[PDB]
Amino acid sequence: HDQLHRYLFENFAVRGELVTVSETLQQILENHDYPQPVKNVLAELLVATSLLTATLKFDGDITVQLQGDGPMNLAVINGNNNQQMRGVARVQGEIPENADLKTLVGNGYVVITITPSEGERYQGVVGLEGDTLAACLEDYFMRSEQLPTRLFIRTGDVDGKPAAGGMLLQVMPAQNAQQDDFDHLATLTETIKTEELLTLPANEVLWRLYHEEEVTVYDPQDVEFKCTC
Amino acid sequence: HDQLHRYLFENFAVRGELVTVSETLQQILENHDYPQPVKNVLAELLVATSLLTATLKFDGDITVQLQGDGPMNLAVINGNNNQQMRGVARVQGEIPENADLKTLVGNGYVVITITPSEGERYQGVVGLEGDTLAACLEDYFMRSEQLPTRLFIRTGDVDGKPAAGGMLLQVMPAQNAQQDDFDHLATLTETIKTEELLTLPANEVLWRLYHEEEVTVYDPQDVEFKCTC
Ligand SMILES: [Zn+2]
Ligand SMILES: [Zn+2]
Repeated sequence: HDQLHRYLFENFAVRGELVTVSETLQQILENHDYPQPVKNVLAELLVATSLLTATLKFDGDITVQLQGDGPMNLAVINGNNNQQMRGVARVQGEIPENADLKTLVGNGYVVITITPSEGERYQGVVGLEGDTLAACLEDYFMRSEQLPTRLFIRTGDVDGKPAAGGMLLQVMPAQNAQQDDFDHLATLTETIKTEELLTLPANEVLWRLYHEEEVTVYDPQDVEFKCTC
Repeated sequence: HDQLHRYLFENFAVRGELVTVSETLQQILENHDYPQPVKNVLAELLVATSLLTATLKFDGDITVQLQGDGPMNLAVINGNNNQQMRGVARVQGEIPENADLKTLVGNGYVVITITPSEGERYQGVVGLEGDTLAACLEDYFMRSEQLPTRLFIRTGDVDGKPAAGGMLLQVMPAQNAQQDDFDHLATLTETIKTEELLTLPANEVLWRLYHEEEVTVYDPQDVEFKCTC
């Protein structure tokens, strides 16, 4: 059906997504004569990328790429915020029949590149260590994103043709947070002078800036030098 | 004073942090004979890293590094979740008197490496394009983190000695979100069978999994192939 559905669990403050991408998948695999395991990896990257593309806050494109020292040294899917997808895989050898994700890629990484329509490019990387792509990607999110995130990816055949789908769950940012408010806190915070920040006690810096707002302060943490003597 | 303070704006659901890091800064600059602009860059990276280290959800360390083709080809600060900091800068030439961030580093990048005590390493990168480090880092966050984030960094001298400080604002993850709940949604979501996901209509997949929860569904998005014919 090739559609991605967005939904919100009102009571848990968690968003979810579901995508089945299979007419798109066929156009991506079409006339490349990819062996089977390669076909599956791409079907999986396709779902992953489509699910991530939907979480984008700004217009731009995202690429989720696998590269390594294995028979399949490259697999990539690139998608934009309009859900237009494309990709390829490069093979250079020994693809065993029941290739593993680790077997296909070998020693490698999962590289995610986010290019905003406006601004500049960002790229993030984690070693490929999970057994599954969904698992590798959750490793990436766990280290790079505060909001807990889960990915579920399925692939198989339907009507003898390739088909795949997947779902995502991500904690939402607090309801309370208004955009104009956050911006106000920031503008306010920027009125801090170097001298005030560097010479006055912490509490005073805080009431001088935020006495109008309700603020809970926690126990401070000593910052110290990491010695080698 | 070398302490980092955490606080929460109860009504806006935004967390904030404030750090002054100046006895630590002296131990980092001590006996390296760094020119002035280099001293400042490191004071700035020190505050940035200390502010980020506090946002860590798990134990581990974080490094914020600048590398480029300028007189100061390398500057790094590494900190752990216990706020122990360390670092260096490598100079290889022409540091003009009033060196720019762009002047010092030249053409380069901001590289952030997050190494969990347990798991594996993650690294993210953006080109160095902002005029200030705080600005470069906000570029990084804008592309890699859903939760809006702002950084304020100040450096100067106090008692003739080097001193620096900074503050952070970050939207919090929704209050509603319980950990055990998110986990329940996930376990539930994982009971989806490939065949159900790939053969059944989207709505049915959703009520079969989530009929007990209150769920708002939004208009689907067509996923399509990006053509070149
Ligand atoms: Zn020492
Ligand atoms: Zn075409």
